Amino acid sequence: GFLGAAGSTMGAASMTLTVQARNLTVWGIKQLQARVLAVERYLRDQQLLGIWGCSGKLICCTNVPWNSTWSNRNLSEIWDNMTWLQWDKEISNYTQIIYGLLEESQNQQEKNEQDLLA
Amino acid sequence: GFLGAAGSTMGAASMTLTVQARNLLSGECQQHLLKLTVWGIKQLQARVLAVERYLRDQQLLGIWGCSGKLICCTNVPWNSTWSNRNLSEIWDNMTWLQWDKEISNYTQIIYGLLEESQNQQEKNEQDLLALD
Amino acid sequence: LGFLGAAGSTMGAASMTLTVQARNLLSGCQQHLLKLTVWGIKQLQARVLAVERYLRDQQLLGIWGCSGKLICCTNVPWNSTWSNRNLSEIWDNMTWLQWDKEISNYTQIIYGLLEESQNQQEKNEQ
Amino acid sequence: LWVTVYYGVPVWKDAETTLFCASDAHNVWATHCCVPTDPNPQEIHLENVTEEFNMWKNNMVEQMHTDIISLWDQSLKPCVKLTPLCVTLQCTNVTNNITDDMRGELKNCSFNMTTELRDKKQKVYSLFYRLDVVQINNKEYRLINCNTSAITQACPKVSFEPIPIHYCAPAGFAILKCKDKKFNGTGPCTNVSTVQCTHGIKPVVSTQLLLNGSLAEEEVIIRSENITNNAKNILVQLNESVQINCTRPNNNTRKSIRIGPGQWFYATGDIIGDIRQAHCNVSKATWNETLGKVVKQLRKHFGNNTIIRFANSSGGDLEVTTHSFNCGGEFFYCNTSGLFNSTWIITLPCRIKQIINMWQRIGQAMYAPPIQGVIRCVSNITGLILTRDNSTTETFRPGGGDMRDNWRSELYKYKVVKIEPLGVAPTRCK
Amino acid sequence: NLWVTVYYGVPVWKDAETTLFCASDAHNVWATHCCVPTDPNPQEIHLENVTEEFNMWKNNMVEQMHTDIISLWDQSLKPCVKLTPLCVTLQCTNVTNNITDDMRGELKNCSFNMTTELRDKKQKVYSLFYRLDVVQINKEYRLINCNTSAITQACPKVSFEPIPIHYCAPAGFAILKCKDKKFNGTGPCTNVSTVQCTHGIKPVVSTQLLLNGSLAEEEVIIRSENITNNAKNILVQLNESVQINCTRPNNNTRKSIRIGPGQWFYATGDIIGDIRQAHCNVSKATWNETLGKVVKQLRKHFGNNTIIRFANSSGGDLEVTTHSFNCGGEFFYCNTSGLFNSTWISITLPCRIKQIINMWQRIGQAMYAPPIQGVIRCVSNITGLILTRNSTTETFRPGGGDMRDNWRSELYKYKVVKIEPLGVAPTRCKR
Amino acid sequence: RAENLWVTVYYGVPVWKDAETTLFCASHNVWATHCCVPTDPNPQEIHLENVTEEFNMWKNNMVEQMHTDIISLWDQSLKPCVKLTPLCVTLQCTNVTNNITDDMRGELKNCSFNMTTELRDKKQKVYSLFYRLDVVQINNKEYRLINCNTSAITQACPKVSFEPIPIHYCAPAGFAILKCKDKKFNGTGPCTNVSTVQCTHGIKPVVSTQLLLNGSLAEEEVIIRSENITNNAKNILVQLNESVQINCTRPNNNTRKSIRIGPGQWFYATGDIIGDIRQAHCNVSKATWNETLGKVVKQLRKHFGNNTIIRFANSSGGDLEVTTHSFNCGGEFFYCNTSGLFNSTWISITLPCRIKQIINMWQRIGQAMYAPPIQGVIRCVSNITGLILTRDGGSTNSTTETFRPGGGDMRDNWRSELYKYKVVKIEPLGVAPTRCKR
Ligand SMILES: *[C@@H]1O[C@H](CO)[C@@H](O[C@@H]2O[C@H](CO)[C@@H](O[C@@H]3O[C@H](CO)[C@@H](O)[C@H](O[C@H]4O[C@H](CO)[C@@H](O)[C@H](O)[C@@H]4O[C@H]4O[C@H](CO)[C@@H](O)[C@H](O)[C@@H]4O)[C@@H]3O)[C@H](O)[C@H]2NC(C)=O)[C@H](O)[C@H]1NC(C)=O
Ligand SMILES: *[C@@H]1O[C@H](CO)[C@@H](O[C@@H]2O[C@H](CO)[C@@H](O[C@@H]3O[C@H](CO[C@H]4O[C@H](CO)[C@@H](O)[C@H](O)[C@@H]4O)[C@@H](O)[C@H](O[C@H]4O[C@H](CO)[C@@H](O)[C@H](O)[C@@H]4O)[C@@H]3O)[C@H](O)[C@H]2NC(C)=O)[C@H](O)[C@H]1NC(C)=O
Ligand SMILES: *[C@@H]1O[C@H](CO)[C@@H](O[C@@H]2O[C@H](CO)[C@@H](O)[C@H](O)[C@H]2NC(C)=O)[C@H](O)[C@H]1NC(C)=O
Ligand SMILES: *[C@@H]1O[C@H](CO)[C@@H](O[C@@H]2O[C@H](CO)[C@@H](O)[C@H](O)[C@H]2NC(C)=O)[C@H](O)[C@H]1NC(C)=O
Ligand SMILES: *[C@@H]1O[C@H](CO)[C@@H](O)[C@H](O)[C@H]1NC(C)=O
Ligand SMILES: *[C@@H]1O[C@H](CO)[C@@H](O)[C@H](O)[C@H]1NC(C)=O
Ligand SMILES: *[C@@H]1O[C@H](CO)[C@@H](O)[C@H](O)[C@H]1NC(C)=O
Ligand SMILES: *[C@@H]1O[C@H](CO)[C@@H](O)[C@H](O)[C@H]1NC(C)=O
Ligand SMILES: *[C@@H]1O[C@H](CO)[C@@H](O)[C@H](O)[C@H]1NC(C)=O
Ligand SMILES: *[C@@H]1O[C@H](CO)[C@@H](O)[C@H](O)[C@H]1NC(C)=O
Ligand SMILES: *[C@@H]1O[C@H](CO)[C@@H](O)[C@H](O)[C@H]1NC(C)=O
Ligand SMILES: *[C@@H]1O[C@H](CO)[C@@H](O)[C@H](O)[C@H]1NC(C)=O
Ligand SMILES: *[C@@H]1O[C@H](CO)[C@@H](O)[C@H](O)[C@H]1NC(C)=O
Ligand SMILES: *[C@@H]1O[C@H](CO)[C@@H](O)[C@H](O)[C@H]1NC(C)=O
Ligand SMILES: *[C@@H]1O[C@H](CO)[C@@H](O)[C@H](O)[C@H]1NC(C)=O
Ligand SMILES: *[C@@H]1O[C@H](CO)[C@@H](O)[C@H](O)[C@H]1NC(C)=O
Ligand SMILES: *[C@@H]1O[C@H](CO)[C@@H](O)[C@H](O)[C@H]1NC(C)=O
Repeated sequence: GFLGAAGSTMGAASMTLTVQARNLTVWGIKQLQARVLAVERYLRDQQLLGIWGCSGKLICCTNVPWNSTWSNRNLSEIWDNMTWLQWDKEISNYTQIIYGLLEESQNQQEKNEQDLLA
Repeated sequence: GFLGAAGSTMGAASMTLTVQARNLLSGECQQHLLKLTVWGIKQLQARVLAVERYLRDQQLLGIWGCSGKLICCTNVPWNSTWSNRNLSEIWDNMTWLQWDKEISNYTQIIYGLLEESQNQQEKNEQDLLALD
Repeated sequence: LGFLGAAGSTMGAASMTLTVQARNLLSGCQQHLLKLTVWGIKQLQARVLAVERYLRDQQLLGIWGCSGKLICCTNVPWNSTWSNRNLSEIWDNMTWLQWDKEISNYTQIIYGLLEESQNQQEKNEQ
Repeated sequence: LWVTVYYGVPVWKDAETTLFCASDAHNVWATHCCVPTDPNPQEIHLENVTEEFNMWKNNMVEQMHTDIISLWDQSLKPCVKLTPLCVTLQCTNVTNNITDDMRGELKNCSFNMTTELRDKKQKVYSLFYRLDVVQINNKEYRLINCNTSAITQACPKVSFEPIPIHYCAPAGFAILKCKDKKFNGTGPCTNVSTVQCTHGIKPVVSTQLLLNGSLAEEEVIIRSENITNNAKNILVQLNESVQINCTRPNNNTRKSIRIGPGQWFYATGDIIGDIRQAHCNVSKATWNETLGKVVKQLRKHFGNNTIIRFANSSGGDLEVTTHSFNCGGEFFYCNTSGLFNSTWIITLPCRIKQIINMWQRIGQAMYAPPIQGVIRCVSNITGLILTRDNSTTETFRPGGGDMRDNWRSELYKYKVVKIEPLGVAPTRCK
Repeated sequence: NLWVTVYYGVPVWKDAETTLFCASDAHNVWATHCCVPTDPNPQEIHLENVTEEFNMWKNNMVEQMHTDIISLWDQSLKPCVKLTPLCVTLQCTNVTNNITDDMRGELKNCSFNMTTELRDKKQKVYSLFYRLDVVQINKEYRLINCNTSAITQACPKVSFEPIPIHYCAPAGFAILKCKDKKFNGTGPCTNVSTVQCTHGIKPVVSTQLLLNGSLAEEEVIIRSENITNNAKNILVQLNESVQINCTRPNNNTRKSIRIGPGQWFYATGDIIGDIRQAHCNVSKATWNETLGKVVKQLRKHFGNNTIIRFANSSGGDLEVTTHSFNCGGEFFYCNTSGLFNSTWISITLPCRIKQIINMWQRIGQAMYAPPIQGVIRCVSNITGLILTRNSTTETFRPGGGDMRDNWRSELYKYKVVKIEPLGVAPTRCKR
Repeated sequence: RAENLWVTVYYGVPVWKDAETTLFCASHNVWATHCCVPTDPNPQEIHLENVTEEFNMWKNNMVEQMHTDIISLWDQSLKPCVKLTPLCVTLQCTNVTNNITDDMRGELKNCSFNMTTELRDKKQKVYSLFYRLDVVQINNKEYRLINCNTSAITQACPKVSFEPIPIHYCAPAGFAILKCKDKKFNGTGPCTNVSTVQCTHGIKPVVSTQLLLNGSLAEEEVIIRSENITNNAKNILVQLNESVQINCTRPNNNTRKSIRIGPGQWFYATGDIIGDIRQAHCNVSKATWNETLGKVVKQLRKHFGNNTIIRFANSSGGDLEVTTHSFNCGGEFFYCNTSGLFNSTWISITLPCRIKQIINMWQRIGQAMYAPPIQGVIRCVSNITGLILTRDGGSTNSTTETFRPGGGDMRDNWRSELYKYKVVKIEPLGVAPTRCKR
């Protein structure tokens, strides 16, 4: 219902992204501060998608390949017989590099857009 | 023409959109107001709420695949349980307020259907890319 | 290759790296300061203001049809009154800082043109 | 056939939000906000609608009330308190060149007040008005509010003259307005338009009489929530104003008295010249002419054949039974009985009081320090408030008092809604 | 030959700390505090195949509840009357009229010179005090807190009944709960769900005996941070409720003394009828059996054949040696030593009444409780115990004082995490 | 009909403009508990290759930010402390006459008074010692405190120190802090060695007058700066390239007594001094001083010519807080006589110091703060890093000119520390001419 697929396989969870995607006295200042933070967290994730050319997509396909050093696994090892919580922990080492790679793939295409239209 | 609408025909709602959607983020001596902690906090939180409302619409249009559109088509059929009007009067001759009025009772379900339509479309796109 | 250390590069070269700068606006005990009922609000205001500015710029790109891209293209020709230089003269032998001050009075006018051009483009598509 | 999403629709709903304070740029209302008014306010003629308005349910009135109190409190909150003066007083009568009509109103009181040192006293005396002093048990007197509340001093460096303030909507909101002239107050008017900014309203605090407000354009307008229920008040907006001239009688001075380590009290000092009674002058004809118009507008609701009488008010608190008027922070309490003594088909004596309570929040009193010399107070009567006291006769008497009536009266034609730009309809497109 | 795809809305999370919203059922201090209604029918979603590690001893929301309950209490008192002018030399006597023998000297009838609404006038008044709050100098007495700090008066209209409050997560966060029976306080639980908010928890403050909280459901459950060590407390939930009936039987009146320019002091008035000691009744028929159950569970940790003794408290102040109980605004200090006398292998607890009361043992601010007129009878449930600690025998004694454990004892089954919707995964697609 | 140039637009442009914003502080005492944000443990600096930028220390808002925050902390920390209102009573004072050096005669007054106890109906007769600077004569044994006819006074809390712990200021996202790395920066103009940082280095919030203590030292030569050098009415800020050590002491062995003046309100009264009575003073190497100044004149001559003789003069006018060197160490407040420090011209110096306990901060008239007594004796060693001077000229005499010690406006102290810094905001969007047409 909220995290209904949390214990499931990547395959099973593939159609549930919309489920998570949408869930966003002086004393009361604390609640305001929390609201402000939630907005800020939201926006940084949205920017990252935009700069990767993933604006508007839940499942964005890019031009960056997978390395065997990030994941030494195949289809029945990654999607099946696996769950997102564990898997994400398993590859946490490469989060930063992938993001840098995604930015570069986008930059390389945009330059070819202004020119190639010409 | 900030709200130069009122309603006549829906064709008129197209031309007013840029302004209506822009008005949301309109974008000095306020130093002495910082100390007014009650007066000032109300004004501040109000700004925050305005931001939330803006984002709520953008996010919803985004999930529906309507971002960047003024008019958004999708493969979700209209139901006789929602309305029974022809397609002539309801644009060309009917104003908008009645449209807000009768359709007000049922809406959520529509939003869920719009989301599902996109959910299915994107998975199909991924397969089309994987295949031929 | 650094953060604002492109400022001295020609505009063309500087433009090769935009993401670094693009993300700079969206980032960011710790209890003692909660008693500062005036100071703490100022800090809250500061971050709220930063958010509004970020969003304002994004909305403009939306209006102009340039959203979702760091770099976009439009249908508005250049007006020699804003500046009168050739292409090489601008992309090379030029810092963005200089460029910006040279055309600092021709900004809002372009924005108006961009908005109407995009409005007409939508009218043409409908 | 198909569901399509639309945006930019002319749709709105009732809402409660926070409005901005805008002004024209050293006063309660001068250093209280920074937003400039719109130098050229625009109006959107949001016509071809019959928008339902109310005024008895107006969210704007409630925030005006809340915020004016807050502003008032912010002004007084940091100012010196008068606790050291809540002592037994030794008083006698001021009979020096006294008009008999004012006899007994001004008192000469002395007391033992501390000095800047914790171990020393000073003998101090000042003058008081009778309305602020109570006899203990003929020499011993008390400040009237020592048994009820703390009293603070309004700071003499703060002006209290009202300024028109414009309210402005936040983005995503709009204020709907009637351009009608004969609007009931709760009707579905046809003259509908919308604004981001209201007409500025100068806050006015007064009782039994609406001063410095707007006038009706076509006729005298009578409004109430329920005319039938005597519990509701009656408010009248005149289409012509009436001039009223109120003045001080006496060229008074004041004394700056050291009361503590950085604290000062500003006492009423003696009077230059002879003692005279405070009063207000209104044209007798104008008042009679104005009433005639008002009555003709009552008959249309109460019957052409009934007898209409105006009468002296009920008993009650000073702020209820007399006309309470703020002139530069000084308060006049004018006897209006002479204005309501007629049935058909001018000098008002005024009392002066310095220990005053605003908006009936019993508990927080304030002392109004004196203004030097004689001043003139001149204002525009734009309306008033009455109550309803067989079928033979109908009698009306002065009402109001509750400040929400002054604000509501001025905010006659405005409503607040929120904008809802998204919607969904059937069409032909897949 | 797999390529990168970015997935948004992935159902994963990590440990986190944030601000929670308070909510209620819609002049009680917590009624005016929470202006948010709860979900009329709160949601809970079972998470199939999710194992999650919880740790009640490191549960950060506990710190938040403790901090906020303090903030609110204190805020409640901030705008109330200060009693500084009443810190005077007192003239007191032995009012022992119509009393039982154990009350001989419990009350002091004191009189003094104090202010009136005018600075230059004085009045003589008198009132009754409990000896716990009055100290003899070398007839001459002083209030007990005159040599420590300021004393203020609670506002008489404000009540403190512990109306249950629910805590709800902000967007981007989620509350995880263990529905796993016999949850051990720490470690992975394998029966979990995600919830919008916690259930309502009553902000009951006590020492030694935990009142009106959650039950253990299946058996008595003993939890501690470290079982081996004796430097840690032990928190025990009972599955059965134990009923306790408390009273202060004397019919008291109140008087209102004008003390100054615009305010009042609420003084102890007179007493109607005989004076008897305050006390609490625990049925022996339940308590005996209750400890036997506790011991049976202790045998799972300490040999299986040891002799377990219950005993009185260690030395300490009133707050920890007696049971601290509040009802109706009055503070009872009940002698529980006879509640912990037996060794394993009706009960009347006399109670003292204190009026000038430190709260949460944080030194600086003394609050004066106005008297409650009439008599009082309170009935409540003991739902748990706070206990502290040779190859053949061990002894247990009552504990308390650190209120964070009371909060901890209800919140032991909850965890807060943040949602991290962006994931990256391979696919047979390139573009 | 045209060459067909087309407007284009893009985001991520390295352009900034001057902006005024609020920077935040990063780092038991007043500064530590209010600067909870840690500094970046690994600070960065990015040189802006081939970039020139203009800085102006005289129009710097970072200075104003320091001023406001330094005031705010003083008020925030004194606000909750014991008020000393009840001490404004008639005092009966005599001279302390026991083992007093001649120079200290009349400096210490032994005053007795009737004070409030913890109970409303009880009084106590107490006494303590005061410095004469805090007490005034009534009409001859009858005295009162100097603040009785002006304002309330608050006792500083004994547990809150005001040690000048260095703090850093750091930009919020969207802003950048720029600095000059260049040399001989005039305080104004287009320095070329420019870089930006996330956060500045730490700056010690040292408060002083006349002599600027514990600041940065110049790289190689004395630098003289003024908003207007040729305006004799303006302050001249001089940064030295060699520090001068100064050794200060308060030799009297003090004690304290603590008296209840209410329910939990402890007044810290001066305890008797045990031992002989001596003057507080500072020791400056005589040679170092009559070495270090030679280069000051040499550099003054860069603006005034080296055919003029420059004199350093004493007895600059103003109040105690202006004419003496305002020094605060250990929480003790010293008023050091520097007249012999500025009595020389050309082609170990002991400076006596007075002590005052009733003190005012940043010339905020009508509010005061009592400096509690300190146990024992003190010793402080500090670095003289710069001077605040004014010209005594304007006369028709170019042959000789005199300068005198100046200052008192604390913003100039911070201005010197903030000399090299500026703040701008980032504006990532821009427009330029492009071949592509949508
Ligand atoms: C220029 O820089 C120099 C160098 O930093 C500055 O001079 C230094 O100033 C500090 C503070 O005055 C001084 O530090 C004290 O040295 C004493 C040596 O005997 C220590 O005994 C003393 O310790 C106390 O304070 C500590 C605070 O951290 C406590 O942790 C410690 O337990 C002590 O606390 C007792 O005493 C205090 C009162 O002093 C009392 O409140 C407590 O309750 C408790 O009883 C400090 O460590 C340095 O020694 C000085 N160094 C030099 C060379 O002089 C100089 O001031 C700067 N110049 C300017 C203008 O700012
Ligand atoms: C564990 O949980 C139990 C169950 O809730 C708690 O027991 C309650 O304790 C409160 C606090 O003492 C009781 O509240 C009081 O009840 C009085 C009796 O009410 C009846 O009789 C009067 C007679 O005049 C009728 O008017 C009324 O309708 C009822 O029939 C009330 O008189 C009290 O109100 C007065 O005092 C308060 C003081 O603050 C004032 O504010 C009020 O205005 C008024 O003057 C009050 O409501 C409650 O009745 C008990 N419930 C039950 C079922 O017994 C335990 O206290 C709790 N344990 C712990 C440790 O928290
Ligand atoms: C939790 O684990 C169980 C057990 O593996 C899952 O049950 C399977 O559900 C699918 C539904 O299409 C059936 O085809 C399988 O035969 C079931 N497995 C077994 C052993 O019977 C359950 O779906 C999992 N839940 C989540 C959220 O992942
Ligand atoms: C109504 O408005 C008039 C005009 O502003 C007020 O009378 C003036 O008040 C100002 C306030 O500074 C004085 O400077 C003028 O001299 C006054 N004009 C006169 C006395 O002729 C009047 O007080 C307002 N009335 C009310 C009830 O607020
Ligand atoms: C600075 O200019 C030189 C040429 O003088 C050039 O070689 C160098 O790359 C430039 N540096 C930058 C800003 O890239
Ligand atoms: C001041 O006090 C004295 C002594 O009680 C009394 O005689 C005198 O009348 C008082 N003076 C005033 C002005 O109240
Ligand atoms: C007009 O206002 C009066 C005043 O109470 C009310 O009685 C009457 O019903 C209103 N009429 C309508 C429907 O506008
Ligand atoms: C008020 O005073 C003016 C003169 O300033 C006079 O002309 C006018 O008639 C007076 N009005 C009334 C009602 O007294
Ligand atoms: C005064 O009232 C009487 C009685 O109604 C009327 O006849 C007369 O004309 C009125 N005078 C004025 C000036 O209106
Ligand atoms: C009343 O309003 C009119 C404008 O309609 C103005 O000319 C006149 O001066 C005002 N009179 C008073 C006393 O404010
Ligand atoms: C009040 O003060 C007088 C002073 O003479 C003393 O005799 C009396 O006993 C005091 N009364 C009380 C109740 O303390
Ligand atoms: C269960 O609780 C005991 C303490 O009673 C502790 O030592 C043990 O590690 C806990 N088990 C787990 C899985 O955390
Ligand atoms: C006490 O326990 C009984 C039985 O479990 C339950 O019905 C009752 O509601 C409980 N009362 C309180 C205050 O917890
Ligand atoms: C424990 O039990 C013994 C035997 O009945 C009794 O004498 C003693 O007083 C009891 N102690 C307590 C604290 O109840
Ligand atoms: C106290 O010392 C001063 C010098 O500061 C002296 O003038 C005065 O006469 C002395 N007092 C007495 C009583 O001798
Ligand atoms: C340095 O500042 C002074 C201020 O009086 C100015 O006259 C001089 O021209 C400046 N020098 C440079 C190199 O900018
Ligand atoms: C100051 O200079 C004068 C000469 O004008 C000299 O007599 C005196 O001793 C000098 N004093 C100091 C402290 O240097």
